[PDB]
Amino acid sequence: NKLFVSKEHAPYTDELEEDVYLDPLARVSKDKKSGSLTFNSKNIQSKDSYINANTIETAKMIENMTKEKVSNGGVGVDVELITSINVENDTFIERNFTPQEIEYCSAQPSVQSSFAGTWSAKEAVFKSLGVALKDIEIVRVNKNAPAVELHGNAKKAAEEAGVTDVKVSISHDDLQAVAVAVSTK
Amino acid sequence: LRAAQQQWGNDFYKRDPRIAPLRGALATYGLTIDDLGVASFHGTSTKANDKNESATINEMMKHLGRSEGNPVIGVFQKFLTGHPKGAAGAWMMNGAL
Amino acid sequence: ITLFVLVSVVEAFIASGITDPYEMYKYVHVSEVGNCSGSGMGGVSALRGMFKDRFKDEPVQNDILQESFINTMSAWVNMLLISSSGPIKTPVGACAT
Amino acid sequence: AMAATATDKIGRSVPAPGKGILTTAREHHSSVKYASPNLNMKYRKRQL
Amino acid sequence: VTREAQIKDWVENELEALKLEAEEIPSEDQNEFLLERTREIHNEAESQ
Repeated sequence: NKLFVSKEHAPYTDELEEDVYLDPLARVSKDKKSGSLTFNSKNIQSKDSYINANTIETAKMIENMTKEKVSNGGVGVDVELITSINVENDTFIERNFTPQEIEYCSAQPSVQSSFAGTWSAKEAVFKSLGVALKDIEIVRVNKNAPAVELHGNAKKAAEEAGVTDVKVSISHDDLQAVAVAVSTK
Repeated sequence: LRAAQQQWGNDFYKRDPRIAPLRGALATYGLTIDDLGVASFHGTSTKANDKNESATINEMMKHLGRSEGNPVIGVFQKFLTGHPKGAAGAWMMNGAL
Repeated sequence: ITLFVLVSVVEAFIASGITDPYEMYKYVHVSEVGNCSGSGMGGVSALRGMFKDRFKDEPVQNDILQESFINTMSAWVNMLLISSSGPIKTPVGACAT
Repeated sequence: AMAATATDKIGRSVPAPGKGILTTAREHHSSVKYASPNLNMKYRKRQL
Repeated sequence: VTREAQIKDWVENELEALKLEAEEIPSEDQNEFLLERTREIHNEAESQ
């Protein structure tokens, strides 16, 4: 006879009420002691609520694109809205991605976001060289910086411009994939 | 065109947690929080009401960085009309206009 | 009537797999949970209290009037269960409420 | 320019006014070192 | 799909414009500036 359980307390204390009302990003969390869902002062007007992992990654990527951080080399920036990637489109996936890239992206939690991350990397590299994207392979290891490897006509095109190294950074989330490629001679 | 005007003109702040609904509403016309000159208060002449309402308006203004020295001017129409329950806001809105 | 609502609301939350309504506040702001439910006639037993029982000098709780209001059922829901600061738009639409 | 409604919180006093309408001023202030271009009508007009 | 191509371009342009703006920001304050402005571009891309 307890389907209905009246709340004794709001999820906030009287002291936090106004703070909760005034922060649109305030969320409850499990209180370790009570086990109940409450607002904790640490999650009210907290930077972590607003500045997420994708924001931190993307800001770092374009911080490593400022003239003082790195200059004297081809810089390519690509963004892909992940909704643009049809992972069922076997034609587009087989044409533009290597079996290693397809295996890596398929194994990730969001396949679509990972493919968008890889497509954005390939297109950012192509823009950095300045000359199908299967020629440009992105080798991705978990919590490690991705590596660029030029195989077919992309390798020849890089040799023409005297490109020694190509490095790429990738951020991707539920909305967009951003890739910054720096090609150095 | 209307959707673009809605995105940039009317609804630019709806997805922006750094813009309060109150601030966005005024910023649509190029007004700031300092341009809210008058607050028509519910102002019912009850102990609880008039304090809570003042505290609420005051907290809204503080949170949105209303300039020190720029209080909203309170209007309390019910001194004259009394409290007509459901019509209360409508008389206040007419006053406001 | 308020007891029918309180039961229906908890049961609707159970049918949504939400057994603690405060779980909503892991996902949304307290401003973002609304109640738009209504009634055609509201707390008609409370109306009887104030129009008939009071006239016959029968014992009637001093705050009977508040329990009559069509929006009081939603207030109790918020006060007992939900604790939102979201919209509250109580329609009255007779048979189409 | 704006109209909003707001309930309050857990309680036992139907007549008691509350502070829920304070939510109309809600604004996240963790990161406010720089002005948002979104608040600048010239920026918005350029985008349009 | 045509509009999504335009939004992708809009984000590329805003990131390029943001990099140029960030070059004129002193190096210690550049992190906070890019965090605020990057989160804002994300909001505007989602809205679009």
